[PDB]
Amino acid sequence: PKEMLRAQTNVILLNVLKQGDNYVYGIIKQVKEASNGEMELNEATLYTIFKRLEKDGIISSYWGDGRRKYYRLTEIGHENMRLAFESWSRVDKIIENLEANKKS
Amino acid sequence: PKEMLRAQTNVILLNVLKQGDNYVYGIIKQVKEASNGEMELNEATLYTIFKRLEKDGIISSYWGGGRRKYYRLTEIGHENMRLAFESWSRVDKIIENLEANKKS
Ligand SMILES: COc1cccc2c1C(=O)c1c(O)c3c(c(O)c1C2=O)C[C@@](O)(C(C)=O)C[C@@H]3O[C@H]1C[C@H](N)[C@H](O)[C@H](C)O1
Repeated sequence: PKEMLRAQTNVILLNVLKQGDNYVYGIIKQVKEASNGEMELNEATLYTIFKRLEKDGIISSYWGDGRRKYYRLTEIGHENMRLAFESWSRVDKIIENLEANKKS
Repeated sequence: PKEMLRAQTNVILLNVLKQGDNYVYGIIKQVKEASNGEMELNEATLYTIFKRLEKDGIISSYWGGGRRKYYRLTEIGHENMRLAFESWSRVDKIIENLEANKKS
């Protein structure tokens, strides 16, 4: 489900930045390690995805020394991630009740 | 965030059918109870989603002391749920390794 890799990739990316600001080569690098080599994200997509988020104010960009472009999570970024994790937590619960309410 | 509520609703409906075949009013009830009244789905929304899923072969329908239309998860349905649940566990792990690679 190609809309789902979109989300999965977005989730992982968001988590990398919540760790701390980072640049694309560093981001692809960290992800490939944490996935023990199974996931190589492509620049075009990271550059592609990163445009949407800054467009929506979830992340912002800044140049740091040696000079590479760095990306950081904004507050609306931190907030929207919190709402995401919490809503999805309620979903976990709804589903768990369904399973439990099943056995009864 | 309406792209995420739609995604969440699809998970729940799919997980209801994974519990067992059911009709629309039956589904709304089970969801209302598992969410202690927080997620009250209306008919129209389920018909909308079920039309898409049936078109994509994820679910099918058949007739069941009153006559009800029942919906069922197809064989392809279960398989996508396994691939989905699995791809999503892989993501969880990746994120733990990112956090692990952080401290380490
Ligand atoms: C931090 O959580 C998130 C934060 C932002 C976006 C997301 C998620 C998220 O957790 C998430 C998912 O867990 C799943 C999906 C998803 O899109 C997201 C996000 O977008 C896709 C999925 O909806 C399917 C089958 O289509 C199910 C899958 O849930 C997993 C875990 C569920 N609790 C449940 O067990 C389900 C069966 O598989």
